[PDB]
Amino acid sequence: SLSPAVQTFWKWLQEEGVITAKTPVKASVVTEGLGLVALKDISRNDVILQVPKRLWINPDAVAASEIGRVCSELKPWLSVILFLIRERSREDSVWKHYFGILPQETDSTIYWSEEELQELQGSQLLKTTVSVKEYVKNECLKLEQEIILPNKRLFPDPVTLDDFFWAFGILRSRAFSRLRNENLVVVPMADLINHSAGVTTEDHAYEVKDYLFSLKSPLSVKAGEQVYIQYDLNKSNAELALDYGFIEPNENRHAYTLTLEISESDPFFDDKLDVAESNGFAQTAYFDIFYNRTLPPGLLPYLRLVALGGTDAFLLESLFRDTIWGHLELSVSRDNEELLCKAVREACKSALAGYHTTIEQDRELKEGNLDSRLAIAVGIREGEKMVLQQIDGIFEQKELELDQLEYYQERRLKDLGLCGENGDILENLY
Ligand SMILES: Nc1ncnc2c1ncn2[C@@H]1O[C@H](CSCC[C@H](N)C(=O)O)[C@@H](O)[C@H]1O
Repeated sequence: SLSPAVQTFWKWLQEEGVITAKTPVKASVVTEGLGLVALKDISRNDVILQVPKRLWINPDAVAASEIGRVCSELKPWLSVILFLIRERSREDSVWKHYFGILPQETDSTIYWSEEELQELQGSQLLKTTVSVKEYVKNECLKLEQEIILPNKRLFPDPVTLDDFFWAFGILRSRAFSRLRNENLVVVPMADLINHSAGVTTEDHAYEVKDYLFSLKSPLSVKAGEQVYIQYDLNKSNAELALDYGFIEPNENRHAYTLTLEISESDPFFDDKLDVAESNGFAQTAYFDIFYNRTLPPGLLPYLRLVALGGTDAFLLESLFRDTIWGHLELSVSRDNEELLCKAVREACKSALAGYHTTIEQDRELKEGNLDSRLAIAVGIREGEKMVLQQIDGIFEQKELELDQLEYYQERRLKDLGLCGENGDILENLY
C-alpha cells in the first residue's frame, strides 16, 4: 500500500532508462515523508541511482527553454523558479509526473502561519525568514512586472506569491549544489533520499558522470532500511530549518550570527574601514557563533576596531598600517576592551529578553510530543538562547579578566631596558 502518484512516478523512471533492473532501492513512505528504502543489502559507495542530464532542472535547462531569452539577466535562482512555476502548469511538461510527487509544502519557516511564527518570537531565525520571505517577495513581484506580465504569452495562468514560494522552496530543499560546475541542480530520482545525522562523511555522495547523476550510498544499508545522506555538515539548525523542514537535536548545530559594522557616523570611519578591508573585512561583517565553539577569528579585533575611539585613534596612523591588525588581534586598551564587552553583553541581554519563553519551558516542551513546526520553533529558540547566553558568559568573563590583558601601552613599554648599563661612562669616551 504505497501511493497512486508514487506508483506512476516509479514507472515513469523505468520508462526513461533511469531505474534499471539493478537498483537496490524502492520508494516507500517513511517518517520523513517519502524516501528510498534499500531493496536489498547495499554497501558503502554502492551506486544507488543515476539520472541523465536530460532530466536536470538547472539554469542550463531554463536557458534552453522558451523563457531562457527573457531570463537572460535574472539571477540563477529567480530563473529556475519561473521555470519551475511555468513547467508546473504545462500539461506537457517533462516533469509532469515528477511535479505530481512534489509535496505542496515542507516545514520550512517560509510556509509557517502567523501563529506558527509567533513561536519564533525574538529568534534570529524569525528575523532571517521574515527578511528572506520579503526579499524573495519583492524580487518576484519585480519578475512579475519585468518578465511575467510583459510576456503574457509565455506565462499563461496568473502567478501568485504562493506559486513563487512553492518554487523557492522546492528549489532550496531539493537542489544539489555541492555538485561541481553545476551549483543548482534538481534531480527527480535522488530527490527522495532523506537526511540523517548518521552520515558524517558528506562531500557529495553524488557526482556528475548522456551524462549522469551517479549517487553512491555513503553508508552500508541492510535490506529494508532507508538510505540516507548528509545534507550539510556546516549549516546551522537555523539554516536547516529554513532550507528544509527540519533541525537536529545536536546542540553543536546551534548558532547565532552577530553582525558588526564600522558605522559611517564614526568619526574615524575612513581609517577604520581602511584597516578592516586591508585585512579581509568589509564595512559590514557577519560572524557566525556556534555553540561550544571558540569565537571566530577576527570577531575580537573587528570589535576592538569598531569601538576604537579618540583615545587610541593614533593606532590608525600610517605608522601602524602594517601592525595595526596585530595590535587589534592582541588588544588595544582597557577602556576599549571594557566598552566592546558591554556592547556585546548588552546586546545579548537585550536579545534574550526578546523571546517569549524561558529555556526551561522550551526544554520541558521538548519532553512531550510537538508537531513538526512547533518542534522546530522550540528547538531553534532554545539553541539561540543557549548561544546567546554562551556569548554573554564569554564576555562576562572578559569583563572580570579586564586587567589580565596586556594592552598596547603596556606592550610598548615592555621593551624599555631601564636596567641596562651606565651609558654615561661611554658618552664621555667620545
Ligand atoms: N531527517 C529529516 N527529518 C525530517 N524531514 C526530512 C528529513 N530529511 C528530509 N526531510 C524532508 O524531505 C525534504 C528533502 S527532499 C526528500 C524527499 C521528501 N522526504 C519527500 O517526501 O518528497 C525536506 O525538505 C524535508 O521536508
